[PDB]
Amino acid sequence: ATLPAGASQVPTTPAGRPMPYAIRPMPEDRRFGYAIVGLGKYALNQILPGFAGCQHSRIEALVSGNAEKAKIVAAEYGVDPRKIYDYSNFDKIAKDPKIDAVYIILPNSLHAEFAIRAFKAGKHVMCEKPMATSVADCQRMIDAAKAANKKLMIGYRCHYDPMNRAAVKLIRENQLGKLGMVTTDNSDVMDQNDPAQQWRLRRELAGGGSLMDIGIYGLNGTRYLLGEEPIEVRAYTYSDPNDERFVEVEDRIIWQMRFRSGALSHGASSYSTTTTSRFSVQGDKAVLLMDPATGYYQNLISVQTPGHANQSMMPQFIMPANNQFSAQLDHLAEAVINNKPVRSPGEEGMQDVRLIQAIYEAARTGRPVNTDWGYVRQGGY
Amino acid sequence: ATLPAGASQVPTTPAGRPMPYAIRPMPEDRRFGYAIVGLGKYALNQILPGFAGCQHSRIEALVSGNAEKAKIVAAEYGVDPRKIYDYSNFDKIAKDPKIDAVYIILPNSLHAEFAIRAFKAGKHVMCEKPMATSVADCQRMIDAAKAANKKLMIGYRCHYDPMNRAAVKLIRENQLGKLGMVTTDNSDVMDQNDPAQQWRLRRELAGGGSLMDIGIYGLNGTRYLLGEEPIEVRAYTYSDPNDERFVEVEDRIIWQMRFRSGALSHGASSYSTTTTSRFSVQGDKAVLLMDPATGYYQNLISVQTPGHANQSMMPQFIMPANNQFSAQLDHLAEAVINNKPVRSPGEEGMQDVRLIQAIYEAARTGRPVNTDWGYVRQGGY
Amino acid sequence: ATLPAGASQVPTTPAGRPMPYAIRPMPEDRRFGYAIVGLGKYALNQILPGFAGCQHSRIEALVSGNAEKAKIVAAEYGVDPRKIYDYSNFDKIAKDPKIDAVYIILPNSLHAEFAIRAFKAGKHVMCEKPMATSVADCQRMIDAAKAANKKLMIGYRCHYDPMNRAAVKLIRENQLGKLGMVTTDNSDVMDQNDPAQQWRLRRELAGGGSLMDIGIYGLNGTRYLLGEEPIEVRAYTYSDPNDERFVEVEDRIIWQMRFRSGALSHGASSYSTTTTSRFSVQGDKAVLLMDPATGYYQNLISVQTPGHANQSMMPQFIMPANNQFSAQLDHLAEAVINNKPVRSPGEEGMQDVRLIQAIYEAARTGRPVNTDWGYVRQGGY
Amino acid sequence: ATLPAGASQVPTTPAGRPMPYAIRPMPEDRRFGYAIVGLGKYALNQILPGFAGCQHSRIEALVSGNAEKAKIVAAEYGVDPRKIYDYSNFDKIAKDPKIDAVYIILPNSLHAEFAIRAFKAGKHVMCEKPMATSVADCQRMIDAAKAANKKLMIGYRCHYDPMNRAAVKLIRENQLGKLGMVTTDNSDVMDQNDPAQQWRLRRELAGGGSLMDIGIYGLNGTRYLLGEEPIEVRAYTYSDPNDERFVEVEDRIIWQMRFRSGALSHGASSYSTTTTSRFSVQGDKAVLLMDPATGYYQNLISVQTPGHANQSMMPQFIMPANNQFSAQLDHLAEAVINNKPVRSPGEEGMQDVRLIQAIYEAARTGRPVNTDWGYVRQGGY
Ligand SMILES: NC(=O)C1=CN([C@@H]2O[C@H](COP(=O)(O)OP(=O)(O)OC[C@H]3O[C@@H](n4cnc5c(N)ncnc54)[C@H](OP(=O)(O)O)[C@@H]3O)[C@@H](O)[C@H]2O)C=CC1
Ligand SMILES: NC(=O)C1=CN([C@@H]2O[C@H](COP(=O)(O)OP(=O)(O)OC[C@H]3O[C@@H](n4cnc5c(N)ncnc54)[C@H](OP(=O)(O)O)[C@@H]3O)[C@@H](O)[C@H]2O)C=CC1
Ligand SMILES: NC(=O)C1=CN([C@@H]2O[C@H](COP(=O)(O)OP(=O)(O)OC[C@H]3O[C@@H](n4cnc5c(N)ncnc54)[C@H](OP(=O)(O)O)[C@@H]3O)[C@@H](O)[C@H]2O)C=CC1
Ligand SMILES: NC(=O)C1=CN([C@@H]2O[C@H](COP(=O)(O)OP(=O)(O)OC[C@H]3O[C@@H](n4cnc5c(N)ncnc54)[C@H](OP(=O)(O)O)[C@@H]3O)[C@@H](O)[C@H]2O)C=CC1
Repeated sequence: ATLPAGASQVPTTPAGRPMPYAIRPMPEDRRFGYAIVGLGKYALNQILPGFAGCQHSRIEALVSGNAEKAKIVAAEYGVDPRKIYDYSNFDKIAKDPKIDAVYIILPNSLHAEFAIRAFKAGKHVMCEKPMATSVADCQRMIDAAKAANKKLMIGYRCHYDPMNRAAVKLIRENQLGKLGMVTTDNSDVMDQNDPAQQWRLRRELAGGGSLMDIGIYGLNGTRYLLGEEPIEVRAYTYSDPNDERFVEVEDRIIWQMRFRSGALSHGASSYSTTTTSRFSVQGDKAVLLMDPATGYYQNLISVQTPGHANQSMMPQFIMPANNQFSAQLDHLAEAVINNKPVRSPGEEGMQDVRLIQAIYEAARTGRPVNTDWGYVRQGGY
Repeated sequence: ATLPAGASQVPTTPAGRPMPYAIRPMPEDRRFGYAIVGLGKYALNQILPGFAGCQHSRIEALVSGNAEKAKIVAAEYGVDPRKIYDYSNFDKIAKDPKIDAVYIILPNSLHAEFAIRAFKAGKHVMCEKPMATSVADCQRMIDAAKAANKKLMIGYRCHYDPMNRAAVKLIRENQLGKLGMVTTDNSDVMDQNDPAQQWRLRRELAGGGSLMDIGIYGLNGTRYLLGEEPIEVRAYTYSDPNDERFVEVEDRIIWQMRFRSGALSHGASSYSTTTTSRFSVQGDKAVLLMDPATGYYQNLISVQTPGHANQSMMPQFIMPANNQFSAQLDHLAEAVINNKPVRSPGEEGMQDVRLIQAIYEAARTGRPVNTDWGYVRQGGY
Repeated sequence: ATLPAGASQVPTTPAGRPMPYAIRPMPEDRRFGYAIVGLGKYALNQILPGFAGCQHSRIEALVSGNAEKAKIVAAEYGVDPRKIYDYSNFDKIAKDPKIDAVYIILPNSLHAEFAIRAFKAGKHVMCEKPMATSVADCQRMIDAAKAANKKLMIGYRCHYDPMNRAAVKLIRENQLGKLGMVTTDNSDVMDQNDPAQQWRLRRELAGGGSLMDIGIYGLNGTRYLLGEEPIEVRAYTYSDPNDERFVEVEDRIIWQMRFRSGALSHGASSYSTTTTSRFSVQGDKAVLLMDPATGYYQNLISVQTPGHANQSMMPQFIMPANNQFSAQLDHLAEAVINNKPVRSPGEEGMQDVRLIQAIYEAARTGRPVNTDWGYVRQGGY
Repeated sequence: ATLPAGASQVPTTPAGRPMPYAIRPMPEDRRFGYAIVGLGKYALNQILPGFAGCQHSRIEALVSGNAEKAKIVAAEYGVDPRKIYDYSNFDKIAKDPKIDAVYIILPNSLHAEFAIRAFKAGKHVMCEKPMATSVADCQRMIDAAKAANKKLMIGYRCHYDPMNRAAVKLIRENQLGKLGMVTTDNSDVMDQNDPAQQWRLRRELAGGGSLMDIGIYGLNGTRYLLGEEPIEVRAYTYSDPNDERFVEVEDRIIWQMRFRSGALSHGASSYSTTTTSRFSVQGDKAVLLMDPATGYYQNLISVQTPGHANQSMMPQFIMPANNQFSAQLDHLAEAVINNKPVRSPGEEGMQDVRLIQAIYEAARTGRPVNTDWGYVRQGGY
């Protein structure tokens, strides 16, 4: 009959109106300052552009071994040129109190050194996966963090991704029933002309082939989806001997794991076949399919039963949670500010590395390897 | 047999490496400065966060009627507090030479005044859809732009969206065959408690109901998908008389159009039913389905023939084109810098408004309205 | 620990075992005998092969005007050659008591005559859609059925299709909320070289173009999905004047309807664009998409809300309901045997024909046509 | 302008018309007579109803150990009661010349005996998967067939399924590129109250657990998709020791295979988790997903690349190929009549059984088993 009060009270003249409804995550502050270490592929395509969507984090400094590249990137991102560092003068960030944390986006073998160096500079450390190339180095990093009284977070972006968290939630709410089979597959074609992949062919830098680089998503994913750790592992690997890419590292590897609950998993990683990021969890009541499972964008999950497929993915007009990149960045910031623990700490990063080494041993010996070593996931999956 | 040269030449020591491969759009500059006018729902959720992904644009100033809100937003976005303006002091932006363009994100009826005022201040104008609430006002805005020797762009985000451009491309490449039927549906539930919707219930501010607000996507979309203009239009509208939201404006309206080619279209808009953004184009060789068609995120297109459904949407790891928000922003910047014309100019915005008025007349009279007035789309669809 | 009793009691020697679990509809009898009238496209591809899946029906006789064709078909289907009739000797089926019903699969204009003739022969009549080409003929058929004390069923296969019934169920269970918008589209390319389509180009035989043939699915579907009848109708039609197929009948037609509940619908039919069978129902809580909506096989339904798409279609190993063809056939049989009414009676067939005529009038005059004539759907939708 | 000749020549009077266009497979004859052996779950739900869609086959006789059940089924299917046999009088089918072949749908361990007995009765044999429970028995069956000069076909329904054949075709046309990874998963929850599953828990009757029953789809499928045989196999199995269903047979088993081409595969079968029939083939150009892969109905295939998913499944109005059941039945008939070889012969059935035994050995020993024994697939995959 008549218009509502709020509609009728709007002026036809230019006037100030209130704060609008948020249908997306809005910015708060830029109180946490980061120093980005290693201006490569992941850093420039994903990390550096992910800072804009953060609610509490900011890019404070850059550490790079390419001066011209660093000067360009600093200009692109509004960083002070006086805040550009190199690998030799790296330790001088300890004098800057505006740098709260350090994000190491270097190649695998150089992770430990710079983490440790950052801990000695009194900084918090966000380190990329995989943690280190050895179990001892993972331990060294943890010890150094403890000694410095700083936080160590591993860059497991899937622990902050909405679709992956949705999947975990429904599994935890018993929608699939009793879990018995998990299947993962993660692959992408290795290109040696790409500079980011050049160190990945080198065993001394990478620390392993496809399992270390992308098989780890299927490995870490299996653990968080099941909410448990494997007690036994078995594996096989093969790479074509005439392929020049696989001289030092593995192309394809298949691993099987047994969990205390009775659950089994079979997974694989590949450097020679196209884009695959597919996870499947089988329960007695339903089956969950994640394809794409661990993408940067467009992840989709589906719960299937006979005659039904219930799918979820991000909405078309709203953004109910923030993206995995911005959320990961803000997570360390929030844990530091609020004095809470980190969801992806160094012990979690150490566990994957230890399991990878066990998988590599099982593939090498051809025997099963016991991995029942009592790792307990702090704060849940 | 042996490793490739580039893999073997990588040092095991920390070293500078080259510029990495881009798999996403990287920043270039921030050479084009914008003044954002109207700090509301669209501005705060979509526009302001879309600036980060631009390659040439930057937020230079803010114009708002809410000072406290403006001070908060400026702080969030790094804007100088000295660059915050209000509606009375709006014309003083002419003194600032760092402000290149003005983006008007005000309610429909206030679009013309501020556009004209910005043209008198020597600025380029990006104006939101729908252009104005009258055809004469659209004309006034165009005249003012011409007189100022400035560019006028209407905020049709779908003209810069990758999935929508993909759809146009395949239609143009004859994948559906000879086109004969188009079906569009755009709807969302109108909430009067939301402040952004309060002016939308008012005829004096909005200039029409659902067709003006969301039916325009289906209308503009039909034209770009077909690549032609309608010569005849017919319509019907209904709103429940006891619903307090539809006292001044229309809830539901259905319109049918005829094109010179022989093609027909049937479409509708609704303020009382949930999220629908679905377009369908029927040809004699294939049928194209766009659902979601005009979302902010997650658009998906599908080409169907018997036994087949070929789908496209954005990739999971790469971002081959930029998003619709950032691209729209950068478009005006690029046209100004490179001296090229704008893809969504004022004449295009004027055409939709003229067609909407014709549709409203046809619904009011119950007779068909001839719309064969010789509009030619400059630069294509 | 030990095996269960039933597993342990199975002999290792060849032995008779029980009746197995049905995961599909099993045969019961062949107690209802049908005479198939008109050995054409629908009859030979869909109807005649659909008898095998019936639980109570059988093909008893064939009536055809092509003797050679009839002799071949009878041999294919195991029908007695003595039970083959022609159009002149049609009435002699009254002497056969093994023929319970007659299924008329003739062209539209010949429906009434043969229905009436079958009623005079004391048979039940299953007649194909559309019922007749006139409202009076529909009435004549109904009167004749009443007088004979026989059942009249119209061949609306979608009233016996599992996916279509599933859709109705969820709408009725309030899963979409309050309904406001329905969109239907039914099309297929008309080929004049096909003999089944040759009578469809003739107005005297077909009784109308695309609306009569395939637009009726969208019309009947709208009514059953909404669970109500339209009180007002509006329409437009166009066919290209140089196209030789559309000299007597319509190619494309778009119709809009208003329901007493407030709901609106917009739909269309086409003879010149490819395979489209798409229905969409918009509510305030959710949106239902049926694509394919009225196929012979592979129908799929989807309930969408932001971030979700819940789909249903037939299961991969089980068949919980019978197919639409067999179920339709068995329906008339079951109503006769159990003395219950038919779900798709002649009054329902008469209603569609009356609405089609109203739609044709509205398209011809260009004015809205009131269709509030008090039709009540007996036994529900 | 004017109507076409064929449309204009149609009479308005009842007249005979030609043979219509087939959009589905029509019947030809019933020249091949089958004797169905074992009236159980598969026979009654899939096989017996699949005869109706055959173009050359017919059910001639029934062999069963349950007389009451056999009498009911014969009546349902129109079989002469004089043609009902039991296991003792089985050999008396040699006197009937109307019985051309025998279809053995008995439990696994009883397959060889009845096949051999049918070969001595001068009949062709269609035998169900898995061929036998031993390699020697498979060999005995082959020898017996050779000696009788009769054909032996194994019931691999997926070799006659349209979606599975479509998948093979595109792989063969190089749409995925160079193949490197195959992943299969086949599972369904084992119910001991179902009589069909009671012999499946018994090792003496079944010959193995899940791999023998459903893992074989993933095993046979991998071979036909790759178009090659494995030279090496590795496996692991686990069943919960307190579960009463898995006392004699395996619940879950995971197997990995290596092919001469370099390709790898990882697959699994399960008796304790719900309906899964998912195959994935990874190439360097694209990835193929089959889900459902080996269903009775509704199989769907999808070719994925970044930003694209091209799907295929059966059409909504046409049926371009016959179903897997009817086609399998007609295949043996056609090979006999036309003197061509069978696509799924005994050597193919023997190969799967030999590979299964090798997989069981590898799981038992925990060592890899060489399977490079020179099997050549006759007539292709
Ligand atoms: N979480 C995830 O999703 C992803 C994680 N990553 C992880 O991030 C890390 C970096 O990967 P990515 O971005 O592909 O690598 P890039 O090779 O593209 O970048 C590594 C950068 O580290 C620096 N660098 C320093 N010393 C060396 C050296 N000896 N050899 C090579 N580079 C050196 C260089 O920076 P500069 O030239 O500026 O000195 C180089 O650009 C890895 O640990 C990887 O596993 C990668 C992709 C995704
Ligand atoms: N292209 C697209 O996808 C979309 C376009 N839009 C278009 O953007 C425009 C703004 O929409 P939306 O963001 O929802 O509107 P909001 O109502 O949320 O924002 C409008 C803003 O304009 C200012 N305003 C000035 N005078 C008035 C007045 N008299 N009444 C109301 N507001 C006033 C206020 O800014 P302040 O308080 O700072 O002074 C207010 O916040 C519309 O033209 C709309 O059609 C909207 C959504 C999407
Ligand atoms: N419910 C549904 O899904 C469908 C329903 N139909 C309905 O079924 C009916 C038949 O359609 P369809 O199978 O395509 O038609 P066809 O033209 O293929 O078959 C009609 C048959 O009717 C007989 N016939 C008798 N007199 C005439 C005449 N003067 N002109 C033409 N045919 C004549 C012929 O049989 P004979 O040669 O043996 O004498 C002819 O084969 C129509 O009412 C149609 O609307 C059609 C398709 C689907
Ligand atoms: N290709 C495929 O898709 C499928 C193949 N199968 C294969 O078909 C076969 C039968 O499976 P299924 O239909 O589930 O089995 P069922 O147990 O349902 O049927 C087996 C039948 O064999 C006869 N039988 C004779 N002796 C015995 C005995 N000692 N124990 C049990 N049954 C006996 C019985 O017939 P009666 O009572 O009449 O004497 C019984 O009904 C198996 O080889 C299976 O692997 C099964 C499903 C699918």
